[PDB]
Amino acid sequence: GRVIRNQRKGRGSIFTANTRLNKAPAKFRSLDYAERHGYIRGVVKEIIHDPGRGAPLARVVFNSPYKFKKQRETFIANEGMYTGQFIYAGKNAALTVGNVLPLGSVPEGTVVSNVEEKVGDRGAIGRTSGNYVTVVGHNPEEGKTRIKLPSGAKKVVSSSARGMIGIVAGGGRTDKPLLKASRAKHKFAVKRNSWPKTRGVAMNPVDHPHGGGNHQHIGKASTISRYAAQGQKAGLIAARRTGLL
RNA sequence: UGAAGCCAGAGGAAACUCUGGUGGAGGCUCGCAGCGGUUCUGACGUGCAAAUCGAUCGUCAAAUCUGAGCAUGGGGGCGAA
RNA sequence: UUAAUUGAACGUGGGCAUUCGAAUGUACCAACACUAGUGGGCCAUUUUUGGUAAGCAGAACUGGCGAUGCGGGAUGAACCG
RNA sequence: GUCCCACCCAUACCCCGCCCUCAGGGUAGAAACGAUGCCCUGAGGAGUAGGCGGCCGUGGAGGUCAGUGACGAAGCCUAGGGCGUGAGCCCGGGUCGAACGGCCUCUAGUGCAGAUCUUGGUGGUAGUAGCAAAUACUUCAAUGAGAACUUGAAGGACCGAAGUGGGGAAAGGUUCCAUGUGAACAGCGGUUGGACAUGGGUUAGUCGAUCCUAAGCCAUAGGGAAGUUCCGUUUCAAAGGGGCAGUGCCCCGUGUGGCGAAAGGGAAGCCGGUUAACAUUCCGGCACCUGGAUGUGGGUUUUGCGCGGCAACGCAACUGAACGCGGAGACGACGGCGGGGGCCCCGGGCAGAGUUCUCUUUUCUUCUUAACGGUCUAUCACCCUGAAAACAGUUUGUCUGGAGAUAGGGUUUAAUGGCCGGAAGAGCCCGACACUUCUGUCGGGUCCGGUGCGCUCUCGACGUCCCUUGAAAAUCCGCGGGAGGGAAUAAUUCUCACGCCAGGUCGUACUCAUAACCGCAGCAGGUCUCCAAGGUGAACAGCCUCUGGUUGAUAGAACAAUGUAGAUAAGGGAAGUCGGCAAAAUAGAUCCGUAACUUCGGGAAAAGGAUUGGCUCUAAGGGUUGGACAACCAACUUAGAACUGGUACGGACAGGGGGAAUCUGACUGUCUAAUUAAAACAUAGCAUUGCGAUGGCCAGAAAGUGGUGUUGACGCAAUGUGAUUUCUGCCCAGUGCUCUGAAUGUCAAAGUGAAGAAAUUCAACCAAGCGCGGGUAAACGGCGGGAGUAACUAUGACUCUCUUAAGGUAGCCAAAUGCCUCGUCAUCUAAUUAGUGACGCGCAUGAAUGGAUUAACGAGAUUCCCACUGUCCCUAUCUACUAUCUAGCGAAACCACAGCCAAGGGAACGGGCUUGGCAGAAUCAGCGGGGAAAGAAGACCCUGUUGAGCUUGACUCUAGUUUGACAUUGUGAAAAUUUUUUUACUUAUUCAAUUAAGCGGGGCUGGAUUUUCGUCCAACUUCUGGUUUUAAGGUCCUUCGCGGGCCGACCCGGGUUGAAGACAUUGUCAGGUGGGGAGUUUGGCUGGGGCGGCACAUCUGUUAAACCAUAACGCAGGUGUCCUAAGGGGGGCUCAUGGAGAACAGAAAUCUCCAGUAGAACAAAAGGGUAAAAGUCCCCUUGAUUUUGAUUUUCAGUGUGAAUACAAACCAUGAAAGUGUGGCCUAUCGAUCCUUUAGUCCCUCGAAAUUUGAGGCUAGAGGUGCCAGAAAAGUUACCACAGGGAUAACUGGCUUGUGGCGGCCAAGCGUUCAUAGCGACGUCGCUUUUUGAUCCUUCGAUGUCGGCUCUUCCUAUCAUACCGAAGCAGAAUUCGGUAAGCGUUGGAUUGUUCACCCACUAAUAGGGAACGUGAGCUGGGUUUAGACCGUCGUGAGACAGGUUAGUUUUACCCUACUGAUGACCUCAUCGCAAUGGUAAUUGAGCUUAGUACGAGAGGAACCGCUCAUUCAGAUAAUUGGU
Ligand SMILES: C[C@@H]1C[C@@H]([C@H](O)CC2CC(=O)NC(=O)C2)C(=O)[C@@H](C)C1
Ligand SMILES: [Mg+2]
Ligand SMILES: [Mg+2]
Ligand SMILES: [Mg+2]
Ligand SMILES: [Mg+2]
Ligand SMILES: [Mg+2]
Ligand SMILES: [Mg+2]
Ligand SMILES: [Mg+2]
Ligand SMILES: [Mg+2]
Ligand SMILES: [Mg+2]
Ligand SMILES: [Mg+2]
Ligand SMILES: [Mg+2]
Ligand SMILES: [Mg+2]
Ligand SMILES: [Mg+2]
Ligand SMILES: [Mg+2]
Ligand SMILES: [Mg+2]
Ligand SMILES: [Mg+2]
Ligand SMILES: [Mg+2]
Ligand SMILES: [Mg+2]
Ligand SMILES: [Mg+2]
Ligand SMILES: [Mg+2]
Ligand SMILES: [Mg+2]
Ligand SMILES: [Mg+2]
Ligand SMILES: [Mg+2]
Ligand SMILES: [Mg+2]
Ligand SMILES: [Mg+2]
Ligand SMILES: [Mg+2]
Ligand SMILES: [Mg+2]
Ligand SMILES: [Mg+2]
Ligand SMILES: [Mg+2]
Ligand SMILES: [Mg+2]
Ligand SMILES: [Mg+2]
Ligand SMILES: [Mg+2]
Ligand SMILES: [Mg+2]
Ligand SMILES: [Mg+2]
Ligand SMILES: [Mg+2]
Ligand SMILES: [Mg+2]
Ligand SMILES: [Mg+2]
Ligand SMILES: [Mg+2]
Ligand SMILES: [Mg+2]
Ligand SMILES: [Mg+2]
Ligand SMILES: [Mg+2]
Ligand SMILES: [Mg+2]
Ligand SMILES: [Mg+2]
Ligand SMILES: [Mg+2]
Ligand SMILES: [Mg+2]
Ligand SMILES: [Mg+2]
Ligand SMILES: [Mg+2]
Ligand SMILES: [Mg+2]
Ligand SMILES: [Mg+2]
Ligand SMILES: [Mg+2]
Ligand SMILES: [Mg+2]
Ligand SMILES: [Mg+2]
Ligand SMILES: [Mg+2]
Ligand SMILES: [Mg+2]
Ligand SMILES: [Mg+2]
Ligand SMILES: [Mg+2]
Ligand SMILES: [Mg+2]
Ligand SMILES: [Mg+2]
Ligand SMILES: [Mg+2]
Ligand SMILES: [Mg+2]
Ligand SMILES: [Mg+2]
Ligand SMILES: [Mg+2]
Ligand SMILES: [Mg+2]
Ligand SMILES: [Mg+2]
Ligand SMILES: [Mg+2]
Ligand SMILES: [Mg+2]
Ligand SMILES: [Mg+2]
Ligand SMILES: [Mg+2]
Ligand SMILES: [Mg+2]
Ligand SMILES: [Mg+2]
Ligand SMILES: [Mg+2]
Ligand SMILES: [Mg+2]
Ligand SMILES: [Mg+2]
Ligand SMILES: [Mg+2]
Ligand SMILES: [Mg+2]
Ligand SMILES: [Mg+2]
Ligand SMILES: [Mg+2]
Ligand SMILES: [Mg+2]
Ligand SMILES: [Mg+2]
Ligand SMILES: [Mg+2]
Ligand SMILES: [Mg+2]
Ligand SMILES: [Mg+2]
Ligand SMILES: [Mg+2]
Ligand SMILES: [Mg+2]
Ligand SMILES: [Mg+2]
Ligand SMILES: [Mg+2]
Ligand SMILES: [Mg+2]
Ligand SMILES: [Mg+2]
Ligand SMILES: [Mg+2]
Ligand SMILES: [Mg+2]
Ligand SMILES: [Mg+2]
Ligand SMILES: [Mg+2]
Ligand SMILES: [Mg+2]
Repeated sequence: GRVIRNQRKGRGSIFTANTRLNKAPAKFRSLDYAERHGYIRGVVKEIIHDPGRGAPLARVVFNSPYKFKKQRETFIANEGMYTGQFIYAGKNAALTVGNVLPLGSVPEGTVVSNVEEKVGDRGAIGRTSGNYVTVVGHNPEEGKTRIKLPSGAKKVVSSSARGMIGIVAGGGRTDKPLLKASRAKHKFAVKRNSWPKTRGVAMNPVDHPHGGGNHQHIGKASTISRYAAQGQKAGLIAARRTGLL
């Protein structure tokens, strides 16, 4: 046969992300002396919409402690933030919504967002609309914190990893039906070229593992081994189980 | 054609319910150009034309149409298939 | 080989002559080398198998057409001369 | 039928002549000869494939002819001649002008009729097809040889502003303009031209490019790659940019390139005039921007950098360094509203033109004001006073207001607004005179209002939509900051006015299309955009007109058929047809009325009605200024009423047919460009799967490489189903996926141990995988039989049994899924294989391979009803353009030669042959029977040791991935020098962050800590949308300076900071996985192939026709084994059976006698053979051994298998003769290579020797059953090539089982009676309208069903004519004879042939003509490609299973036919008639007659009239149509 559709996606050139309207990426400011021992204060100048994301962004302005300049930086806004709010980031920052604190200085049971797996990786976990990370417990003997991820998985990260108190803004987005092929089309038009999807079972054998036959059907099981050879993975890859839950 | 929102009046004990306006929403509707190409299985079929012409027809505020610049190159691309 | 110079096989020396042991013909002496084309066949008298039968399918002997004209069967690849 | 005479003629026979071939003789003291000759004799003569011999011809080479030739070589033409059997040679005549030939050898690119041969040229067709879309031209004159398509004037028309107009972008390139023109081109002409020839033509500081960046591309640093080069665009880089006087000295630095838009961003030009061709470009006037210099005036300043206002802010200036902050550039779509420019519209006035029988103070035209410099206003908004409920202000739209509204007073962004300048001096319009041209002069004027849901552009404030929020950069400006500098006698802002200089380079013409672009072209196609008048009208709808532009497309004459386009038709109204295909009908606006169903939104324009013109009126709906008023303006909309008319009025144009249902998809949307627009795809909704970044999915040869990702589970990635409602059942055995392994199995390389001299071997251990075990079906998928049973019968709630992983649950159904099947019942109709509603043991329905139901929607499929109609009964008529004739111009396909038939034979359907019929020049218009007409080396089928696409558990591999080992790979500790395990370290390696900014240790400050002095933690910043920078100061020096050092700001270590860490990673091997990918294969025979079978290696009998040989998918069978005896020898005996007899005992037990030719046995099929044996029992043995030869059968006299007779050993047996080299004989089986064994006291390892190891020679075994021996799965309905009529599917040909039809006999039936009418059991035929059988023709194609239309033929006669017979009284009916003259229907269902009904009828007979008839139609079916379902398959896919959508080409050629002319015999009129054609048909009323006949019922016919059905010819008084 020929190269199937999911194989062509890795080359790009029509499958790359559309990012003309996307300005500077959403991430914390680089860890520095001010945040490691103390705190620094910033002002939420304005809350903006970032195409293809679904959660609003907030541009916060800080003061450079060395150069007499204002460092612009785009965070991910939480439910409650507003323009003119003062944002405090550091070890000694107060525990309020929108403040950026190390996870080791935050009590168990809290709710944080934009958690970083590694110290300095400026934001990795809990960044979509209604998602958040819960601090399960501490372990100060070696400086490690046990968190719970939006997927329901527990994980242990460094107690020096940062995070923003609260819940990401825009929650409940996926609770409204799109109702229209347009609404799906406009949703993906600013993200990438992945809509619509033709069904593989409706293709020809040259095009897909499912194609062909005098009836539209899958000849073999839709469950595909974990180590299939890059062109066989056209189903439920490495399914521990199938069927209705 | 007439969705939210808004104005006035009426009925009821209340819950609330009616009437007349205003408003101008919708991958709404008739329909011209554009776009397409259902039927006549019409014309032509050494044609005007290596796919056109006539009537009839589908859509017509949008998943509509479109120019230029750019990208994807052959067991490769691209495909609402 | 035999009981055996008894046999078996092959011979020397003699005898039988061209009537040398039926007819007819010899208008086919024998051997060798190298090589071509061919390796779809078909028809008929007689015999004969399968089949209801076939201008059907398959065999035996012989003769023909293929490769072949000529006179006859008006006409015809095979019939008659 | 037979007999007898004579005669005719074949290439045969006889004689003779001649040619050639073959054979046999003669020919030298040569007077003797192309001796390769001559003379004599005899016989013979066909020929494809093929073989051989001799000769002829062509281009060249050597020799020779003392060769020919300008007094004419070669070539060419020549119904002139000679020679040869022939290929050929020679000569004469004509043309021509320079070379050529014979003979002997040598040599070769050496001989053409074909190859759908190649190249070039030329025909018939043929003066033929044709030059027919876009409404259309006519008169006069000039030019000219010539005028329909040149020009001027006049008339008539068209485009009708989304144009046939005026400009451009792309593209083209001189097509632009003038002058001239022979040919060619402009498919007719041409004086004309986008043609040809010669010249000319494009002027920019202001337009565009140039500048910026976007998507993206390419350098640099680096890293890969054998390399061409790939990645990389800010990285793991010592990257750059400015100041002061070719160098010196300073300051900053986070970061350091280019290309990429003539539509994006952007400094700045307008008006008038001017050329044959340019204009925002030239000329005149009047401006603007940028850059650089620099003067005057003005402004500021003698305590140095302006004043005014409460404020919003203002003014002509009014310092401002580094650094920083902000704005502009800079942004979506849509809606109504308001302002402005332009256009349109309505008045009045000044001028001009048109009309003027009459009328119209009338109809039409001009009445203009640019950039730029000011000045005065224009929405929002903001400021001051003040403080609101009785809430107020306020928009078309409901927003604002104690966060300050109303009100009053102000500030300000915004001009395409008014006024002034520009500027009337311009332009324009009139009138009067100049003039030879130069085109000259003069005068007057160039005005004032209104209206609007008007159109277009633009601006502004609001509003709506988004899980959609709708570019960036160059560049410019403002502010914060306060560096430096700056006068009191002159400096200074050169953000004020004026003054000075300069603005480089390239493009610039023209078309922008029914003739300048692309399509082979001057092609009805395609190609981006701006401006957009009047009327009607809702309207850039259609129709007509103005400005502007065309009048270009071969023309003239007639008006035949058939056409194409436009139409109309009486009565009926789908009866036509597969089907209402096509057409008709409805249609605007206002008022009324509107159902089921429903997701409550719709359906809905449901359905269905009424009105509509003109004229005269009336009323309502406003604005402005002055206090329920008065006066002056305004243009549209609505409503009411009289009158009126041939009751007509959306009068043209424009403009929905509707309803009741079924199947299917929810809807909007999309695709097979050029046969399928769909039920297919998509979609929202639902569900499942993977993944927490050292990750998931994917790319790359590799990479310090990349996409998702400027991403982080409400995300990305992979799938299935397909809105809503209601549900989504059971099964984990099979195949997949997944999880754990404690586990015992299998188990690679490396490593370990043992043996050995070593190579090497062996053993243990042994990762992943497999195996084992669990889960998983919204994973792939699957979801049963048999029997009995209820008080009529029937059925089976119930029971029994086999069996599965589970046995189909809820639902649904002859459904797009049901064969039987046209299922059964009901409804629909007169009639229904159609539709609908039910039923259900459902071949083969069924639940996200989704089940059921669904409102709305559908160029989807289907049925019915109403309306409507030429679909039809049944045709007719009209118009335009063709066809037709003419002038001009002028092809192509096709073509062996050609063109009359009947029959015969023939390769089985002839134009040619044979026998007949016949047959008379040359033609024109039609036509579609034939030329098995043309188009294409059949696309169906088969063959090929020909492919390709796709699939998979085919064979062989492979990228990738997983696991193990070794290297990278280092340093310690702990237990059990080194083993395995754990643990620790950083420097290798890896990852991340950052402008490498603050790390580790200590000190200082504080508190609880034991207060051990000596322990742990902190150490500036948290009511607010402000600011933070170019250090203040302390101390020491100093030129006494915002000068210099240290501190301010603790010391030390130079590890930038974290994570991971000898594990990842990387390199090399090894095991697994791996249709993701690659290569290849997928036997043969065969009454076509596939399925079936094995007739593929072999044996017996028969076919087989008396030696042997001999075929078929002929007949009846067999083999792939079995046996230490069932082999070998010897001896004794006789078997199967029958009779008779003996206790249990009998039909069968064992014993005895007699008879018993084999009727038994001999392993196994059958056939031979055998009796003191070849059978049976007993005794002894291994001849079933060794050595090679000869022979036989199949046969090539090869192999294999098998067999025969000897010879030489060693044996066995017997007293011996003898016999024994497997089985009584005919079947019982296997090469090369490789491996292994036995033997060879053997040979070799090639520098020498020994021992292992290896290789040799002779003989076996391991096996090829496709058996003389390849290692091998499918599908193609997406398909391809070489071929085949060696071979199927359709016609024809032979045959006739089968189908159909007809005879003979006579058992019976018929009241009795074989034969009125039938006729069983038998039996003989005929036809080719059924289907078979066969495979002769056609595979470089004969268009393959039916229907429609039309002609003709047959008889085996349904009706009609005339007759015979009857179980014929009449009537009706049945059988038969002549006879094919003449008829044999309209419909429902089905594509149907057929069938089955309704109805009429004299009757509703059967057939043929290539299953008549596709250059006659249609395309319903069949019969490609799309799609759905059921069953089957793991899958790709298959299905004479069911559905839906799917391009039907060419006549002008010859003949045939239909008509029409026509030469010759002088012209003409009037006639004859050979021959050819021939045409009529049937029924009903009255009378006969209620009569004959007959017991009633019933019930005729002949004659004679009167009409009507079908058919035929003609006609236009009447009616109807046109
Ligand atoms: C089947 C097995 C193998 C066979 C033999 O090795 C086959 C060879 C044949 C030869 O021609 N070359 C081929 O490549 C393989 C042998 O004879 C059999 C007994 C046993
Ligand atoms: Mg498909
Ligand atoms: Mg595949
Ligand atoms: Mg399909
Ligand atoms: Mg349209
Ligand atoms: Mg069309
Ligand atoms: Mg057509
Ligand atoms: Mg034609
Ligand atoms: Mg575009
Ligand atoms: Mg041979
Ligand atoms: Mg032959
Ligand atoms: Mg002969
Ligand atoms: Mg002789
Ligand atoms: Mg001559
Ligand atoms: Mg000369
Ligand atoms: Mg040659
Ligand atoms: Mg030649
Ligand atoms: Mg030739
Ligand atoms: Mg030829
Ligand atoms: Mg003509
Ligand atoms: Mg034409
Ligand atoms: Mg327009
Ligand atoms: Mg234009
Ligand atoms: Mg010109
Ligand atoms: Mg011409
Ligand atoms: Mg001419
Ligand atoms: Mg590069
Ligand atoms: Mg550039
Ligand atoms: Mg540009
Ligand atoms: Mg011009
Ligand atoms: Mg000028
Ligand atoms: Mg001042
Ligand atoms: Mg901006
Ligand atoms: Mg823009
Ligand atoms: Mg002015
Ligand atoms: Mg200007
Ligand atoms: Mg202005
Ligand atoms: Mg517009
Ligand atoms: Mg120009
Ligand atoms: Mg121009
Ligand atoms: Mg131009
Ligand atoms: Mg134009
Ligand atoms: Mg062209
Ligand atoms: Mg071309
Ligand atoms: Mg109007
Ligand atoms: Mg109009
Ligand atoms: Mg024309
Ligand atoms: Mg009919
Ligand atoms: Mg198509
Ligand atoms: Mg179509
Ligand atoms: Mg679908
Ligand atoms: Mg091993
Ligand atoms: Mg294991
Ligand atoms: Mg199913
Ligand atoms: Mg004939
Ligand atoms: Mg012929
Ligand atoms: Mg002849
Ligand atoms: Mg003849
Ligand atoms: Mg014909
Ligand atoms: Mg014709
Ligand atoms: Mg043909
Ligand atoms: Mg062929
Ligand atoms: Mg073969
Ligand atoms: Mg192949
Ligand atoms: Mg395999
Ligand atoms: Mg750092
Ligand atoms: Mg393959
Ligand atoms: Mg075969
Ligand atoms: Mg055979
Ligand atoms: Mg014999
Ligand atoms: Mg014996
Ligand atoms: Mg032999
Ligand atoms: Mg012996
Ligand atoms: Mg024996
Ligand atoms: Mg062997
Ligand atoms: Mg063989
Ligand atoms: Mg095929
Ligand atoms: Mg097939
Ligand atoms: Mg057949
Ligand atoms: Mg018969
Ligand atoms: Mg045949
Ligand atoms: Mg044949
Ligand atoms: Mg054929
Ligand atoms: Mg042919
Ligand atoms: Mg034909
Ligand atoms: Mg007869
Ligand atoms: Mg027939
Ligand atoms: Mg025909
Ligand atoms: Mg099909
Ligand atoms: Mg299946
Ligand atoms: Mg089929
Ligand atoms: Mg006659
Ligand atoms: Mg008539
Ligand atoms: Mg009349």
